[PDB]
Amino acid sequence: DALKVKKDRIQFMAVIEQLIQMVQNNSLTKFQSMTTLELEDQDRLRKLIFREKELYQEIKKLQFDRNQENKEYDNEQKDTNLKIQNLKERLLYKKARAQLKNQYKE
Amino acid sequence: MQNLSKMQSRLHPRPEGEGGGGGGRTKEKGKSLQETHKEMLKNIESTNIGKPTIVEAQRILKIIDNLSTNLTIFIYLDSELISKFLDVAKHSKLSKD
Amino acid sequence: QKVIMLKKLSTASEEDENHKAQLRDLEEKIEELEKKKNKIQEDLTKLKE
Repeated sequence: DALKVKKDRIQFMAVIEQLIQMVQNNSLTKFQSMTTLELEDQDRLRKLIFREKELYQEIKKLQFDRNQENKEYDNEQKDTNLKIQNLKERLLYKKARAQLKNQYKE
Repeated sequence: MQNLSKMQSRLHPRPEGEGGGGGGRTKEKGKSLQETHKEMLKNIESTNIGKPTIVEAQRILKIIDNLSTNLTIFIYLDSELISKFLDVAKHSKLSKD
Repeated sequence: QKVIMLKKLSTASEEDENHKAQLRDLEEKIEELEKKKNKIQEDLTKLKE
């Protein structure tokens, strides 16, 4: 803990001295960019276990959604095939009555 | 020979000169470094919110903030502004009040 | 730099090692959870189609 605290302090010592030279040369842009990079390195600490729980929970809900949706896919597929068959059979019977009644008309 | 064929003609007319359209290429507003650093500075600060830091860590942060405040005080005390105190009375551009 | 060093100093050498390894694993867990998403949504999308 103390070792890296001192390491960070020395890192900022170098940062400040580099900014010193960059000010002497009016080159504050290099200090700005180096501060950008140091910020980026020290961007992301914690946010990780919590994100992991969130992702796992959404994964669980997503898996259950997949399971149910597959259930309804099979159900709808079977039902609508059955309805197509039944419509074909109803067409069959209506043709039968039509043709027989017309034959007896003949 | 009573066919009513209406086939396509051979109209010569050229595609006359193309006008000088209004190529108003909008200049995208580049984000400032302060704007660029807003989100990611806040990201760095969020993890630190509630973070216990060592005594030397707090000393380092205090030195950083002291440097920042002194730099801002310099910004407001640039040589151009300070030199106007060479002659306060004669510096009419400096408010007497 | 103030913010960088605040996070650094709160991030003692153990916490920087967390960045490297422990938060490495946390980020890897997040990425793998996202991959599990991708799988489950792809199943769902095949099923919707």
